[PDB]
Order: sequence, then structure tokens, then C-alpha cells
Amino acid sequence: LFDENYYAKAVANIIGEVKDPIMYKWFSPDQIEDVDLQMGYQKTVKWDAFLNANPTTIANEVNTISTIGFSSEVVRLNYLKLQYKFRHLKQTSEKFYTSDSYIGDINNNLLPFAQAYKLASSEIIKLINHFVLTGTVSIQKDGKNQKRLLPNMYGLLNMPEQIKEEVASGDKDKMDKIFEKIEAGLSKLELGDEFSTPMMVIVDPATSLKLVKPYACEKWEDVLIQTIKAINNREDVYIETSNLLKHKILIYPLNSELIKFKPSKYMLPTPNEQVDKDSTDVAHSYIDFVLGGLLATRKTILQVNIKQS
Amino acid sequence: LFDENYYAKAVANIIGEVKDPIMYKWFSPDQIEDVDLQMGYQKTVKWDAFLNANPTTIANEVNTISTIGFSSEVVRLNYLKLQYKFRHLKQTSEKFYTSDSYIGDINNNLLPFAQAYKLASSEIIKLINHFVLTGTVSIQKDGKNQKRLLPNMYGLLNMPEQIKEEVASGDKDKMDKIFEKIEAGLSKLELGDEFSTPMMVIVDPATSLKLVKPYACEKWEDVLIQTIKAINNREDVYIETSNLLKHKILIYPLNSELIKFKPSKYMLPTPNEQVDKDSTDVAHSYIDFVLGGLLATRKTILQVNIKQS
Amino acid sequence: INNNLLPFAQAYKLASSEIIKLINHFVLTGTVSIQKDGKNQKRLLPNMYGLLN
Amino acid sequence: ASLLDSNFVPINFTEFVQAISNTYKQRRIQFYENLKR
Amino acid sequence: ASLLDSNFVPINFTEFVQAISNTYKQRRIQFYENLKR
Amino acid sequence: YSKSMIENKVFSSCFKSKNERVDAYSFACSSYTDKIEEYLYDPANSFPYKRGVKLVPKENSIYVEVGADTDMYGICVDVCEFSCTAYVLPITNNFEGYLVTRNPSIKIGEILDINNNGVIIKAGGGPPTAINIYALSDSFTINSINLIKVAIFGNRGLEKT
Amino acid sequence: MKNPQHDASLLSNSNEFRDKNVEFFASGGTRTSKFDKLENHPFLGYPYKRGVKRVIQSHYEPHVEAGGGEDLYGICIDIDEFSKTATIVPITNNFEGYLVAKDSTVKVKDKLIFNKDGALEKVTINATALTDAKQISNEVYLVKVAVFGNK
Repeated sequence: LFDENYYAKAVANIIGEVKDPIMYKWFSPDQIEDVDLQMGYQKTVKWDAFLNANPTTIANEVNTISTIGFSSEVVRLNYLKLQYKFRHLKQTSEKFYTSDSYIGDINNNLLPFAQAYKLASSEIIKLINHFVLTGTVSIQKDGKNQKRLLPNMYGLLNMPEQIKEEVASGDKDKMDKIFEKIEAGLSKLELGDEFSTPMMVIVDPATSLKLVKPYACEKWEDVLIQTIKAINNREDVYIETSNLLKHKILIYPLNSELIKFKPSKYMLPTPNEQVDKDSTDVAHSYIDFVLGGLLATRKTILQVNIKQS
Repeated sequence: LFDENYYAKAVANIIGEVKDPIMYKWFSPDQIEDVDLQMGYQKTVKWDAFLNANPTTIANEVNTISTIGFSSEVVRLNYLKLQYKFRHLKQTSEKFYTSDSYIGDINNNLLPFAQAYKLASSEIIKLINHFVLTGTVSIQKDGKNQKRLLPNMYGLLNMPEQIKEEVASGDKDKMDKIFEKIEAGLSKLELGDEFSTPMMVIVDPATSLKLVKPYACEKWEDVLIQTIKAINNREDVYIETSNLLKHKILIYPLNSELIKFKPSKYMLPTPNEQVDKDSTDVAHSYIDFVLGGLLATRKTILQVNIKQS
Repeated sequence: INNNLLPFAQAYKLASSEIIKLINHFVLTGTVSIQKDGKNQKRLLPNMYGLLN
Repeated sequence: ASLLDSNFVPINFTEFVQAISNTYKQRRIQFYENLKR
Repeated sequence: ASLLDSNFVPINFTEFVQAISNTYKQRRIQFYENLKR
Repeated sequence: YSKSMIENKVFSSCFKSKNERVDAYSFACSSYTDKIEEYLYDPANSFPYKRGVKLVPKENSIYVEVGADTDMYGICVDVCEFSCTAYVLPITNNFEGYLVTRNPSIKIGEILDINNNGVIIKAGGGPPTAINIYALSDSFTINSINLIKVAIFGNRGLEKT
Repeated sequence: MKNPQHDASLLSNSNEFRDKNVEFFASGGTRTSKFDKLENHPFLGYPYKRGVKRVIQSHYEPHVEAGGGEDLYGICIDIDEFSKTATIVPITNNFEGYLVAKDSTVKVKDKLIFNKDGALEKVTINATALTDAKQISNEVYLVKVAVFGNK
């Protein structure tokens, strides 16, 4: 294959230069599990058992014993296939544009296939990170013109049936009021028997600036960490800052028994076999990626919104 | 045996997927010693020595030497055998229910034997954990319909001849009153010459929230740890949170000379040889476990109860 | 003879022959019954038909 | 005699039960060894 | 089948895609191995 | 209605009080040597799951329909909706398990009676009870259907009031 | 007690195979079937070989005690003192064995009712006496009956 497909050879050579996605920091290693699918839906079945009565004492002869029941629950997940196109220089035309220690038309912004693919992959990976955190696909800082997505495709921020807390715009700058909502939201959390697990905090830059302020010789960040430690059995609490959020605070456990991520194993960018060729030196190529695969239980994610108006 | 008994084969292959009991975190490795008994009572004899008089100085000739005496104490522990029954598919019928990526009737809530046994074992282990911490057996959130148990079968919370402290319902939210009772209980604690040992603290989730409050830049938890470090020769002090407790605080040493756990080596769930069969595809199986074996010296556990009414 | 008890081999053969006759009746007629009157039919599932129904 | 051994072949049910008891004991020992408070 | 393996030689585009997915999976595993918090 | 009852966007959230499910295993304490029979039931008249049923010999087959204690044949413990088949424990056998009730406030130890709809009610309604039914737990509502743990052991010699 | 454990100094001569089974320690039933339903329950008092009623109320699970009448639930045929549990045959299951009689008035062909103390007394009907009442010791009378339900 590599003897015939130059582009496939080029991708295999330069696949290692693509940086790792930053979303991996938001999950524990056990929380991610790949699936084999491109587009469609997949059903997940979770099984449970419960005790129907007190256990039966075994003494002398007996035939009536207590029973243990079972239950099942099905959750549907949707997966969507998305594609992009980019232009690059034809392989046989590279010799006519190899300049002094750089290849490509500066005037015409044309690049070799290898460099074009690497840069394109980096941009797409950033977009995938935005979706997983937010649940929306948008290329604008405003977050508008969102591409319409299928249901059963949610991010950590818009996952339904979770504890949503809203801060009034009058208290947008009052850390005590913001922390009060957090405490109320934290109380409403329902971790059940899995409460002994590390927790993750995701904040926006504006919130982080407020956190490092003194607690009204302690900081709001320290108070928040202690409060979370009170419920997670005194375990690790990680705090992260992301520019993709705007006046939002995300708290959720890093436990595979509560939140599970099941992306398609083709989610990350993958080259397409079709290449557009013509009589000129410019060709076109396509990159494929798949979105979806987030699964979470009810009332296990705390989403706090600080309204600005 | 594995050539004839499919179920025995299935248990061995899946026995490793059952998670360890969480009760192991409440005991030191040396505090647990298995015994060989399914049902009945076992008498444990503890020997001691004492000095009758001052030692004898060896000089010149003498026949009258001071003597060293001995003493014994007998303790009886009761062990109980309990059983549970669960339904599952038959081995020869699994092939007709092997669906895509799962096996079993979603409509009929029937599972293969391997999955059924794993789920059943997990629930039983949860019940065993509850008994050791509490000493009571119940399947209701209200804690009613308790199964009556034999004497000499105590948990940490209900062990007699220990220090018991009560907080009035009017002071249920005053941490200063709660800590005052804790100090009085710690004063009444009698460890003798074995005071140099790590200590364990178990609290309910409601108390855990109160502990991280500022002390009235210091926390109530910090004050508590320092107070315990005063009496235990400044050894390690561990704090654990359990949802199985409600408005209770347990403090006890982790010294094998004071509190010892002697569970039966069959305490954890174990399959039974008997399997119910008929002409249909549904079969029944039984799981056995054993309860009891906690032994503690007098006045070595502090049990604080915060009355709500 | 006095109690109508047979060895398992003969008992199985006769029982199988009876069932096979019943299977033949269902395929041709689409209904399951043990009466010459054809009543007391066993209720079947939908999309289960014979050549006659 | 434990279920961890690939070379262990139980003969009857009593040996099978003893292997399970040993397996539970070994897991407990392993758990405390890897436990770091 | 991984692109990280030098001796690996894909036969067709389908195997090439499988190698890419395996490569991504191993990198994620390696990332979590090297991650420190 | 039905027993299984559906795709979910998210999963539903200790071991205690997990048996409060409509499709839970009916027998709180089972036993081999319990006789279980199969019958047909009306797929459009009344859903017999977890209800007291009576035998109605029809012109094509013997069906089971929800019935009162006076003419009760047994208790329907399970249903296979694919074949519309009801599984019945005859009244001659003991039962200890969860059944459908219409009173959301029933205490423990109270005497109970099965009404015309095959539903557990308080025995003080007035009809003379003919079966020994006792409430082993308080009635609980699943959101809506009311269930209660009961022990049924045979008929009562003389009808009570 | 079912088995009063007392140490002896001489062996008791036991060679005759007749009139050896009518004893207070012979638990179970004279004739028993594999398909007989048995339930063990916590008990109070000592309802051994007596009619038992189920008593329902720190809240505890229901237990059983000696009783009868409209509250009759079953028959206690065996007991375990260490576990404080009693094996019970439910009233919906027929039984054949020796039970406690109120006095010696009970004879063959006599219809019997379980009294408030779980003892069988002459006349709803529950059992039919098979033999005459025999005094095991003091006021303890045992009668062989065939329990069939309640009238």
C-alpha cells in the first residue's frame, strides 16, 4: 500500500507529531472505552441486583429461602459523522516549490500534504474538545451559529437531569453568593455508594481570578477544596481552567461507575481515501471524525451558571 | 470437577471480578485472623502473667524466691450461617439468548449464571459490611424489620461495655457541644499500656460537613486529630466517611491487642453445590455466607450518638 | 400391563409419533387442537399460519 | 491451593470451596500490601 | 497492528485505518501512564 | 400497562430499599416444591400481573381474569407479554411477596382482602373475607402504582367481618 | 426441652423395637414427603410440637409463638435452641405426626381444634385424631393426628 499511496505514507510518517487532546485530562483512564461504530445509535444495558428479604438462617431442614432479584436499564447513545475538506499541493509538484528550508507558496498559501494534514488535524482536535466540554459545535467566540445535532448527544455542560444552579446577575461579583449556590448544589448531589472517588473542577478564567481572592489568611479556592473533600471521603480534588467556558463551573466525579465516556474508535481525525486531482498542481483531501459517546447517571454533575444580565 | 460442573467452572473464572469489601479499610492487617467454623460457637482463651512480689536478689545462699502467677479468661463468640437464592438461565439455554453485545432476556430480567453470581455476591458483601460496622441486619432505609440475632454477635457500633456518649437534640447543630462530648468520651477511654497505636475515626456524611467548618484559620477536624494524637502517643489518625452511619461517630484503636476480628473463613459469599433444575430454561442457585467474630476489650470504643429528636 | 407402564424406549417412540401427527396437522391447517370437533384451540402468536388459514 | 494458579485443577467440590477461601484470603493480603493510607 | 511498530506494513486502506485507531489508543494509554497530578 | 415498561438519555441513580420496583421478583421468599401453572389471559380486559386471578373456562381455552377473594384460584406472579401467558401460584400454596394495592396508606400487620379487581384492600370494607392475608410492610407508591408486601396462607374457615 | 442434655452414669437398656417412637424428642413427622414445604422462623417461648401463630409488631421482623384459632399459621415440628429458630410446616400443607394434646380426653376418630396455647382439644376443624392421648411425662400428652387444613 505504501508503495502506491504516497498520501497514506505521508500520514503514517507524520501521525506522531500531532499533539494529544487536552480532554484526556478531564477523565480518569478507566472512564474512556472505545466502541466500533461510525454513524448510528447504540444501546447500553446496565444490570443490577437487590435483596428482597432478610437472609434465611440455615438450621435443621428448610426449603423456603430468601431471594435476590435483578433489574435492567437501557440507555441510547447517538453518534454523528462529520467531514472536512482542505487543499494542498500535489505530490509530484513539491520539487517546484521547495524553497530555502521551507516548502510551499507563501503568496498563495499552499502547503505540502504532510504539513497541511498536521495543521488541519490540530484544528479539528480542538473542535472535538470544545464539543465534549460544552455539548455544542460552534466556530465563533460568541458560541452562536451552532450546528444542529441529534438528541442523546450531550457534553458535560448540557447533560440533562443534573443539578443546575444559577446565580443572579446582581451577585455576579459576590464570591460569597456564588459559593452559597455551590454549597446548595453540592448538598443536592447524589453519589450513592461511589462517593469515595476523586473529583474534578473546571472553571473559566474569570472565575479563577475570583477564587484566588482572600476568603471573606485563607482563599476561596482552599475553602472550595475542603468543602468538596467533605463529601468525597477526603480524596483528591483537581482544579482546571478552560477558556472554552464563560462564567460556568463544572464539578463531577472521576469515577467510571458514575460517568463513562464511550467514543467511537474513529472519533479522532482520520484521512479519507478519496483525493481530488486535476490538471493543475492543487489537490484536495478529506478528513473524517465522529462525535458522541458521553454517558452519565442522573444527578451526578453540578453545573453552576453565573448570569451576567 | 471442572469437566462436569459448568457452574463451578463459571464461578472460578469470574470470582476475581468481585471487588474487595470496604470493611478492610477499618482494620489493620494484623487485626484479622480467619477461623475454621461454619455455624456454632468458639471459645477463645487469653492467658496472662503477673508479679506476686518484688524480685529476689541473688546473693550467697537463698531458697525463698519470689513467684510469678498466671491468669486466664474465656470468651465465647457466636457464628451464624445465612443463605440466599437467585434465579438464572441454564447453561444449555444461553446460546438461544446470546444477543448482540449482551446475553439475557431484557424483558424477563434473566441473566447468565456468571453475571448473576457476580451481582448477587456484590450485594451480599454490602450487607456484610453493614453488619460489621453496625451490628444489625436490615434491608430497609428506615432500619426496621431487623433480623433478630444471637447473643455474643456484636458490631462496632453496638458493642456493649464501651463508652457511649449522647448529644441532646437541642445541641444537634452546636459543634462545640459535640466536641465537648467527644473529649469527655476520650477521657473515659482506657487503653492502658497499649496507647501507642494508630486510631480510626468513622463519621456520617452529615458530621463530615460540620467537621470542615472553621473552629470556634483552624478546622474542627484539625482540633479533633490533635486531641486524639494527645492520647495515642501521636500516632497516625485516620478519618473515614460511611453512608451506613447516621449521626454517629466511632473512635477505636487499630491495635490487635485490643480489638481483634475473627471472621470465619467462609464469611464471604460462597456457592453451594445444590442447583435447582426442571424442564424449563430457568435454574436456581444458592449462596452461603457467615456472620460474626468481632472481639474487643472493655472500654476501648467510643460511640457518640447525636440525637435528632 | 395392569398399570399401563412401558420401558422408556417404547414410551418415547409412541409419544414422538403422536407429536409428529400433531405437527403435521398444524402445518396443513394452521390450528392446534386435540378434538375431532376442532374446538378448544390453543391460542397461538400472530404471524403463525398454516396453508389453510 | 488457590484459584490464581493456572496449574491448580480441583478434584471435587470441597477442594473447590477451599480454593475460594484461600483466594479470598490472598486478595485480602494483597489489598493491605497495596494499601497506602 | 500499530503505526508505532516499524515492522508493520499495511495491505489496504482498511488496515491503514485500523492501524491509525490502534495508534491513537496506545498514545492515550501512554498519556495516562505519564500523567502526574 | 406492562411490567418492563424505554430508552433513557441518562442512567438512573446503598443496598437498602432497592426492591421497590414494579418489575421486581414477586416472591420475597421462594421455595422449591412451589407449584406454578400457566394460563392464558385477556390481552385487552385487565392486566393480571401481581393480582389475584380466577379461572374462566372460555369456548376456546381456559383463561385467567382478575377476580375477588370469593372466587379466587390463585395469584398471578409473572406475565410473558410476548405470548400473553400468565403464571399462577394456586391458592393452595403459601405466598409471601409484593402485590398490587389501591390504598396508599396501609400499616404493617393489618388484615387485608382482595377485591373484584384482584387488588389488595383493607379487610374492614365490609365484604366477608375468605382468605388469610396480612400486611408484612407499609404500602409504598412507585411513581403511579401502590405495592405492599403480604403473606397469604390458605383460606379462612369462617368468613370474618 | 426437646433434647434435655443430661449426663448419665449407666447405660439405659434399649433393645425392644416396639413402643420406642412415642417420645418428646422425636422431631419431624411419622410420614414425610420430599415435596413438603418447610419454613424456619424466629420464635418466642417454646412452641415445639404445637400450633403457631405469626406475631407482628427498635422494630424487628415478625416471629412466631404458640397459638391457634383464627390466628393459626402453621405447626412447629422441629426446633433449634442455639439459633433460636423453629421449623414450621405451613397450614396449607398436610402433616402426620404426634402433637401436644390438652388432656387425655382425646380419643380416636375425634375432631380436634388448636386452642389459644397451640394444644389440640376436642370440638372450624383442623385435624383428626388417630390414636389415644398418651402421657409422656407429667401433664404432657402426645396424640397422633392427620392435619388437613381448616374444615
